[PDB]
Amino acid sequence: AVPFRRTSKAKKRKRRTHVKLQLPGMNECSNCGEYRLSHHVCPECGQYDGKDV
Amino acid sequence: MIQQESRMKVADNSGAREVLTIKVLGGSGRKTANIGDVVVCTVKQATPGGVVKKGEVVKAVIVRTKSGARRQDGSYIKFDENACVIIRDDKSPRGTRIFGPVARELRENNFMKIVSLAPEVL
Amino acid sequence: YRKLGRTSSQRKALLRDLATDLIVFERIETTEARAKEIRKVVEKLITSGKKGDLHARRQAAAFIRHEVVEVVQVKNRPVYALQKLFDDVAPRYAERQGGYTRILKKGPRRGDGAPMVIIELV
Amino acid sequence: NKLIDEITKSQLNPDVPNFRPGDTVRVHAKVVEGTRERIQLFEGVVIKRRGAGISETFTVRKISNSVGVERTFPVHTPRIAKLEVIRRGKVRRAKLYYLRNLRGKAARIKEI
Amino acid sequence: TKGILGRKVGMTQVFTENGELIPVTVIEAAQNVVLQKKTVETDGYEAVQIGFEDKRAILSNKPEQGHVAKANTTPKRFIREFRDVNLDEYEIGAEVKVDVFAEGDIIDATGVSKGKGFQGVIKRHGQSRGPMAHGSRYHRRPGSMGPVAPNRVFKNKLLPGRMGGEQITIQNLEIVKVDVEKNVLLVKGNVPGAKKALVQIKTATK
RNA sequence: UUGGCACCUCGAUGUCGGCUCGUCGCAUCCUGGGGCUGUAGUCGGUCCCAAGGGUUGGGCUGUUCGCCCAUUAAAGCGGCACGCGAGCUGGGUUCAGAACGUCGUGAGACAGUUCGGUCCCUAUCCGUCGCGGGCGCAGGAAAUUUGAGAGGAGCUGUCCUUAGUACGAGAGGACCGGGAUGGACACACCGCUGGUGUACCAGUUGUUCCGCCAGGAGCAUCGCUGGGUAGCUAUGUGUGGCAGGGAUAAACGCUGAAAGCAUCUAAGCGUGAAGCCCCCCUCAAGAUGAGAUUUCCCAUUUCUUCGGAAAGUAAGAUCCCUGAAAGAUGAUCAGGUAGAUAGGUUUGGAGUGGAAGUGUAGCGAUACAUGGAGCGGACAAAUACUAAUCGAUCGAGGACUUAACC
Ligand SMILES: [K+]
Ligand SMILES: [K+]
Ligand SMILES: [K+]
Ligand SMILES: [K+]
Ligand SMILES: [Mg+2]
Ligand SMILES: [Mg+2]
Ligand SMILES: [Mg+2]
Ligand SMILES: [Mg+2]
Ligand SMILES: [Mg+2]
Ligand SMILES: [Mg+2]
Ligand SMILES: [Mg+2]
Ligand SMILES: [Mg+2]
Ligand SMILES: [Mg+2]
Ligand SMILES: [Mg+2]
Ligand SMILES: [Mg+2]
Ligand SMILES: [Mg+2]
Ligand SMILES: [Mg+2]
Ligand SMILES: [Mg+2]
Ligand SMILES: [Mg+2]
Ligand SMILES: [Mg+2]
Ligand SMILES: [Mg+2]
Ligand SMILES: [Mg+2]
Ligand SMILES: [Mg+2]
Ligand SMILES: [Mg+2]
Ligand SMILES: [Mg+2]
Ligand SMILES: [Zn+2]
Repeated sequence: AVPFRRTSKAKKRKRRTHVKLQLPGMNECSNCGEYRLSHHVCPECGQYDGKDV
Repeated sequence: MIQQESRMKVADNSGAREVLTIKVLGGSGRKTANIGDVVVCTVKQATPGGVVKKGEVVKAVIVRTKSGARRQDGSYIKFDENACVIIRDDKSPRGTRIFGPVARELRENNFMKIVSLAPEVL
Repeated sequence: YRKLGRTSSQRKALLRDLATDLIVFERIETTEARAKEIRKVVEKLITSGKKGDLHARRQAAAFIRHEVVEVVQVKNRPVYALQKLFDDVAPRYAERQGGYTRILKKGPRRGDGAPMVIIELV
Repeated sequence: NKLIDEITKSQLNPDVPNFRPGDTVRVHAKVVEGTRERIQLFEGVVIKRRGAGISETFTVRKISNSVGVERTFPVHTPRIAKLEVIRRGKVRRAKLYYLRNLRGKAARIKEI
Repeated sequence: TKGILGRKVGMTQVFTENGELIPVTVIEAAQNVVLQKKTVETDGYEAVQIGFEDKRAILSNKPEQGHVAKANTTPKRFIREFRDVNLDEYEIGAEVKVDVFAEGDIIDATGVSKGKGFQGVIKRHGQSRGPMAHGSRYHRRPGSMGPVAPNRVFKNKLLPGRMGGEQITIQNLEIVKVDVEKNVLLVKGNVPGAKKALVQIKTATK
């Protein structure tokens, strides 16, 4: 319930291989050639599926 | 679903009236008994002048139960009380008359004098 | 079904609120779980509107909040969400069978990273 | 399920009548030995009718000799030779489980 | 020896000529086809590869399409081998109906049990709860890992985890009814898996 | 076990008994096999082989032990810090209080008693149980698989018959074998019996509200109460340990010498256990020994002086999205307009139990009809109405030698 030993730099880093976060699943609006999230409304043009909002 | 410390009204003429179970028979960890299954018992309530009396250990047969039975034809018989019959070492009663209804599982398990003396077997 | 961090009272209150709000404003920004429930709720109200029976109206009035959309000088008379539901909203979809409501994904909220959506009735 | 229904449709007994809880029935039930049969009558009141199709059951309650008995049957057994509805009963519940904590004069079901 | 693949449709009950009542699982076994016939010289073991359901060519792929085209039929969803089976039967492309069985014929039913998630020990492994009163703060915990001396705990000390999904065979079940029109097989009792699950029915080893 | 020694630990190695979980040995309690019997049979005594599985529930006590009741096929002996307190209890005991008897002038004490009395810790590492990501497995992919190896299970009674036969003066009463039905245990599943069912139905109390009546809503444990879908599940249902091969233990023997006989052994043959290896269930090619079969994509372009590289693709797979049969998250599985994946809608269905409004009867409460009505989370089938849009990303161009084919 208490550490018997201090985690070394290497073992710390070997845990931290997976804490990362991923590039977001985005792409360019067909209307504005400007990056946006798939299946989401573009915040720049305010448009979705060829239809303003 | 009769197990240790379960009580049962007594359905026969013998001096017993109410009964407590000591031991479900038929194996090591047999913990519940159903209709047609013998159970070692004590008498906790007796009628005066009876053959059987307060404090006597005796073997006895389960004859009607709230948790009853299912038959191979898909049908279930249930009662509103758990009742027993006190018997000898053979499968015969010690009393002479039998009260209340009764189940055919006894007829299956060769408790035939009980099946006979009872008024309505269901 | 979806629980929403809330016990049954609070959840039902939330849905009554959100559904009334979508009937009133016809477009609201919420979270996608709340939205994915009020689609069911609201569209089941639109059916009651499409029926128009008194029984459907009472059944809906048991759910919708009693609050005003606007006032109309006929003398100033207020209109209510139930009136807007049966007299304005649901006649719009007399010919549409189902699917009276869509959800458009907007993006994540700052203070809690919550995934937010616009829900509107077409 | 529809497929289940389509299979079990043949074993549906149409000889069974319309009956409900509250009503008194007489069940002409078969009781079978290794090579023999008796028909025995169970006349009592219907408490519940649950299920669907051939998975449907009803329970009939009786009081025999100061003891209450409660006998369940599938609706579509061939070991019910006949089912005679006698008294129909006005009653406000589908499940008449209250009759178990009741003996006579309170178990009385009003006929119509 | 003889076998099919099927889907579990559900459970019901059936009355037999005696008037006895018999629960039954329903298996719908349509579109069964023989796709490959494995040999001792080509592979090292004799078996018959059956494919069960027809599916769509956009859910399929070109490899599966080729393997089924070598049988002259459509892509399939479930494909499985059966062993201890004669190969002089089962010509490629052949359809494999429920009529291979018969009432009272006796089988093993093999399927993938239902999914309970992460579970504890008393549900999963059947252990006993500790008391819920008399001062207990030990209710549904697993018990001692073991003794002190090893400085370690032995394998097969049973612990929480993901309960189901395991493959299961139930043995010596009875076939009640056969309906070739519905492609339906009835089995006394049960089989593993939820509804819509794959069941592998075959003649019993014993 | 009682003890002896005082070698680790006094900068802490927590004690008896119980609960949870077990695991190991065999000096085997039961089941199994066998020899001797002062073994007639039934039952038994003693001894050899066997550790496969099994080996109860209560009363008194803090109790282990032990006595008792009642069962059992049997109620094994022991080791693991007399297993297990960062897993639980905390009754006893030796913390502080108080009292009894007793010893002491006394303070006070007693393996004398009695009543009462605080058991801390967010798991770093290994280990254990489950789930993923990465790479490898001399091209890249999709499915099906062998099975080294590994785990699991392995128990057993009672009744019938053989046959009231054998045996016995009778009393009694079999072996071997054939079959039926149970206990405990395991696995699975929810059609049945039931339970639960806090977004299903109803009744109902108080009070506030919806302007009032009426109908309804809020709070009161989901207000209480009667039911109950799916799902989860046992106490419920289905099945299981069947039948067995191969080689052995103890043992019984055949043949046969050494040792003209004898001898089960020395060479050599046979029988022979619940045990050993298999049969049965499950996992399993990271089985770096990285296996096999079937099918699919092809041999691109830039470069680089070589090695070798990157940079767009194919088969295929995914980011993303709708989701459940799945699920801690991932994963898995079902689908993504070449669409019924989910929601809604329409039909139904379980379930509840006879909506509202209106009318009739009644002073009224209320009752009746309209009308198995109305409502109906998760259930089923159809329906593309709503949202799964449009995109984007990863993903090969297949080294060398030998042999045979050629
Ligand atoms: K010390
Ligand atoms: K410990
Ligand atoms: K749908
Ligand atoms: K009405
Ligand atoms: Mg509340
Ligand atoms: Mg227990
Ligand atoms: Mg607690
Ligand atoms: Mg230290
Ligand atoms: Mg320490
Ligand atoms: Mg020995
Ligand atoms: Mg005590
Ligand atoms: Mg005790
Ligand atoms: Mg200890
Ligand atoms: Mg302790
Ligand atoms: Mg410790
Ligand atoms: Mg204490
Ligand atoms: Mg003391
Ligand atoms: Mg004390
Ligand atoms: Mg912890
Ligand atoms: Mg850790
Ligand atoms: Mg169920
Ligand atoms: Mg109120
Ligand atoms: Mg009112
Ligand atoms: Mg208040
Ligand atoms: Mg042998
Ligand atoms: Zn844009």
